[PDB]
Amino acid sequence: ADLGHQTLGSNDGWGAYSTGTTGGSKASSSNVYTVSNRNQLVSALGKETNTTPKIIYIKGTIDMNVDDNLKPLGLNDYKDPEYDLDKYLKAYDPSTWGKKEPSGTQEEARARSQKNQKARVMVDIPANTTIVGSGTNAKVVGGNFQIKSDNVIIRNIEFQDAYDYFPQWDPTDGSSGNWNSQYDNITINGGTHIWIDHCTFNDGSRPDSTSPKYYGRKYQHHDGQTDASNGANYITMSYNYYHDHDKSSIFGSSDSKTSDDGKLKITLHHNRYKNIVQRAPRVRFGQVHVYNNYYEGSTSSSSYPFSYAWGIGKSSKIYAQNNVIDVPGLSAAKTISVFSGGTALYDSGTLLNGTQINASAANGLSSSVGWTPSLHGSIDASANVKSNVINQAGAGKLN
Ligand SMILES: [Ca+2]
Repeated sequence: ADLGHQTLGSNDGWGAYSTGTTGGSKASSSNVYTVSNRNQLVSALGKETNTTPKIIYIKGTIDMNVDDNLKPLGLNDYKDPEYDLDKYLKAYDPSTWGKKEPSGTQEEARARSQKNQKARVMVDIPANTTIVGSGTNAKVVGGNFQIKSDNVIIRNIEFQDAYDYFPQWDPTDGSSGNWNSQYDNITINGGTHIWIDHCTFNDGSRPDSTSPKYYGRKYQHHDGQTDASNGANYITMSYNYYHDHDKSSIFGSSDSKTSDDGKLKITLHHNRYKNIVQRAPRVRFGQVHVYNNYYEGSTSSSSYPFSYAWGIGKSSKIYAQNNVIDVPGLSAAKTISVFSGGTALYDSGTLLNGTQINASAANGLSSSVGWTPSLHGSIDASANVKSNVINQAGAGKLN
């Protein structure tokens, strides 16, 4: 079977549960498309009711910030006539506005501006769909694929720079507030039976180091790479290359979303994380199997310094096996970050800078996450992870 007709193996992670992930492998010849621009992609996907098995091949670079004539769109094209960053900054300055959500004219103008961009860059993927990169250079630039459906396969594509021109100021976010942006490369919002494999995710030609600071906080134009929220379940993410980005993957969006308990069953294996700051992943509630992943970075990088790998959030149940972390000078405890409600973590075979460590025990956590993985392929010895992952992870390694 060619790349477009391949399906997820019957034991390959949580994605293989029940009906498994076959994407659009059963598509008839008339539902097999090759797309090379935004117009073709949107037409091939159709609406949310287009559940007919379909295979979409991406050829070349697809820029999502383009109009209907495929001409580039910049900040001014999306900007509401009444929006002005200078006026917005003056209006919501914490010294005069205080710590409360922005409201009024400038925030309304900012929100309208953001909705203009959202209409072009966010695309919903319908059920029973396989989207694969043709050849070695398939790319999606600026777009945010949203998956709310069942049975979707995304492979061999490089996703770059899901950039938000109008970040929202949120003074109540954290201790000193933060600027929040809306687009990920891939957003799994209630989606089920998904396989993301051999993809590459990065911030393209607009790294966060080029962003200014307003109110003492970075003016962040990016959000996540592969995030999962609102009951997403039965997902396998394998052989992906995540690099040069801040917040990579958040599974479970809120401590109050107790409906996520029993869901967010995600398997992450053979992924490469290079120069990723945090959230790799940051989990709430889910039974997440993390194995054979390779993490590399530096705490003194000038662009994307390592902060932590695994985020232990409320009721998270990370089961980690044979993962390798290469961050010179890092202490064993700082491989992870423990958040509100995070009490347990099971990790075995963890290597930090070639040394066997126990991340859970270094943070005084419980090792009882209460479950044991049932769906997984062969687990590589920790000593072989770095080579296997560097050589095989990312887009352009298959075709
Ligand atoms: Ca997100």
